[PDB]
Amino acid sequence: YNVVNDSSDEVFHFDMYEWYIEKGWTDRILSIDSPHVITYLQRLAETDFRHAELLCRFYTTRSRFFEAAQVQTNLAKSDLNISLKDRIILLSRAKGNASVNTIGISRQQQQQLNHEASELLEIAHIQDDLLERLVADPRIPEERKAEIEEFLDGPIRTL
Amino acid sequence: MTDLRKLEALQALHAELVAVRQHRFEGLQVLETLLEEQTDAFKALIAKPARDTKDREALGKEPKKLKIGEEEYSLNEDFVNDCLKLADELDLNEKESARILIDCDAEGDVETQSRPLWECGVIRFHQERKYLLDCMRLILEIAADEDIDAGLQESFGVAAEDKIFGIPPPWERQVKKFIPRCMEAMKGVRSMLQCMADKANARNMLDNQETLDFSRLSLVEQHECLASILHAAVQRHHATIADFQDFIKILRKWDKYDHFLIHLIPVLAAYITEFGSPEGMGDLQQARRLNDFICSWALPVLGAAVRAWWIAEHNGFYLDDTVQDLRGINLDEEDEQRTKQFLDALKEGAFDFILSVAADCKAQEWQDPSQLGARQWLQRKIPSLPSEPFPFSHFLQHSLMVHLEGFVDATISNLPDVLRKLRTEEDEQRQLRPNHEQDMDLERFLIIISYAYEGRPDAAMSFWEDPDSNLAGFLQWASRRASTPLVSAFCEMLRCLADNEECATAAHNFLLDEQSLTWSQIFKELEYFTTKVCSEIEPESALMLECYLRLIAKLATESEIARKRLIMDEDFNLVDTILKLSVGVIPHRLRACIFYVLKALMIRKTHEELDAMWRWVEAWMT
Amino acid sequence: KLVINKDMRTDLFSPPN
Repeated sequence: YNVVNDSSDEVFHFDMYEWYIEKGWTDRILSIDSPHVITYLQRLAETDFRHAELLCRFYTTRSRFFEAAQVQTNLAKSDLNISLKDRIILLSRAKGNASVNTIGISRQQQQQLNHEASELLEIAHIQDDLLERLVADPRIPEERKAEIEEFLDGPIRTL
Repeated sequence: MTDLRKLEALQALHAELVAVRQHRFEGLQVLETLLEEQTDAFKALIAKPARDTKDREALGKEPKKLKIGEEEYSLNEDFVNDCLKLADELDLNEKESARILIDCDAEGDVETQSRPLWECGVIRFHQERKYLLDCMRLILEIAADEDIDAGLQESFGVAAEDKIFGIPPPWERQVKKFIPRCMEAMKGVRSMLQCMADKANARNMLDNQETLDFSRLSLVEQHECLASILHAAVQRHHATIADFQDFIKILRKWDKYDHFLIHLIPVLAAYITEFGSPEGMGDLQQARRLNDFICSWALPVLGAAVRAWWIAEHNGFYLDDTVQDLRGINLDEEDEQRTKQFLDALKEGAFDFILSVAADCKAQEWQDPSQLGARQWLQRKIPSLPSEPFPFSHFLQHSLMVHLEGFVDATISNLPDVLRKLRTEEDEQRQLRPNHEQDMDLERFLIIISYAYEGRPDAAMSFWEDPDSNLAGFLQWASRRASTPLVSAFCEMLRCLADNEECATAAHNFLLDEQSLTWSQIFKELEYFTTKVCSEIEPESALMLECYLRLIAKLATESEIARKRLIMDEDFNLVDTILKLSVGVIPHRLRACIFYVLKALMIRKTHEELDAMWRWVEAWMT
Repeated sequence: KLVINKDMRTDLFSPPN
């Protein structure tokens, strides 16, 4: 592992960040002082959920809660393939992270994000309560249930 | 700014807490916004990720581009060398260590301090723990402030339960408790400080001397903050017996006397108060086991003091037989056992250690020359501090004085017969062998009482409000016929119990007749010594004279009735006696005390007093 | 923003196509 960390090959270190992510070694990746890994995540954060989650962990441990709430909220409003329940977790985290002070950011900007995440989380829970009840309902034909699961187990719908 | 880093976030947060503490509520809306952004910080007090090999080998393999979170940075042969150096000195992860160094380049503090880049990382790392821990003390301190709005006082209270102690609020709700994390947290500070001296001493045996001194200061401050946080948490009845046993074992395994022991003293005091005294876990059965458990020690004075405090605090149960159950238990045997244990603790030097700690706590760089040699004529056998620059705080001193006054009240209201028998034993010992110096237990105890009651008139008034209480009873009983040391200790106590004018007037009215000490005997002894010197003198007589002069000066500076009476009293004529004593062959201390007494008497005077003073001066100088 | 429109929906109790 010395030979690994003693390298200056950049495509290599990118390939190793991806490999650590694959194997699940949050142990070793979260323990890198470097910003090089943060910058690498900032480009692909809004591309994949698993990468965004890593980026948000780096922000939170650095008391940058508002920036994580921003990543999580945009991810919940996006058209990436994300389940409704995963979008409930993202909003719930963003709601908490925007409710606490982050230095350098105005109280107004925090509250406006904490409010957008609170409303979207309220709608998401309604949608989750619906989807669950509809799937379990004995009086609903199977043919329709599959159709319900397609349109409700994804991005959050209007009221 | 708005996008502040971890360091700037804690530094700004600290300023806000000081505002609310200094009666400035202009940042209420801004304060709540910070606690939510640093929620993950308050959860873990102090935790450094272990040095991993995955980052060590990867950092040096491709030191070209670094990705931390969302931003990206470029590593060069110069910066990469600082990461490995910082990680080795502090044993910190390469990823976390790199982030610290990156924060310095952005803020650009290398020019503000003109130091190597790798050294700044050590300071920046210590600053985080300082504010991260120091800010917690302000939260609990403000949550207990009674001079603020009740609503705001409760906001910081519930917040600390969840942010610091990890306890959710009442309106909601695998995890580890706070104490076990705090104990392990303080442990890391000790191991880190120990390894620091070993490595530092090796290379020393440079431009980093001041940095090492600042790091040691930050470490001791963080340890004091952790101790205060632990004390506050224990004050909320959030402990158990396992933590108490662990703390007792850690104390038994104590090696050297330093500031850490003085910081932990109040922790054990609060532990005994919550468990030993009937003001907490009032399980009488549980207290019996702890008594035998407390009653191996690498320092006997510590065990003696602990046993004395435990006995003093636990003797409050056996006062009456109506508030608790005391059936099928003998009293005389337990009383004799506690008495012999307290006597053994005294012989081992419990009060001596307490007095040495109290003295070392208020160690001041400079002292007023009007009180030189006061309370410094005993036989101190306890080793002193190494004199390193580790100044104490104010809240710690306040808590120490409060605990000492509480212990004094308990010992006075629970063990009067013990003090009586000790005084009689000392008297008979001094009588059967005057050539030898008996023990100074009572004098040391009175000096500790004086140190406890200093600059606190709210507590000193208790000795004058109720003249029929136990406090006034002991005050009047300690004024009977005794030796020079006891009289000097009582005079010093009276002098220190005159922080204001009301207490000074009360002491004046209580000293004069309305047997206990009276001004008549004082002036008689003064005239006797004057005639003896003018027709040798022992240290005890000089000490008594100096104590009398200091007491008179204090009463004249604090009280007005005494200043107006003694100045023109025909039966005393203190001025003539002090002048006849000063014109004699005596050391300079007595002359200085007489001059200070004259100054105090002449602090507020009129034309007639000025004329009389000038007449006396001319008559005695011509 | 809510807008009720009972007019044209999709029969929740009939399959598609």
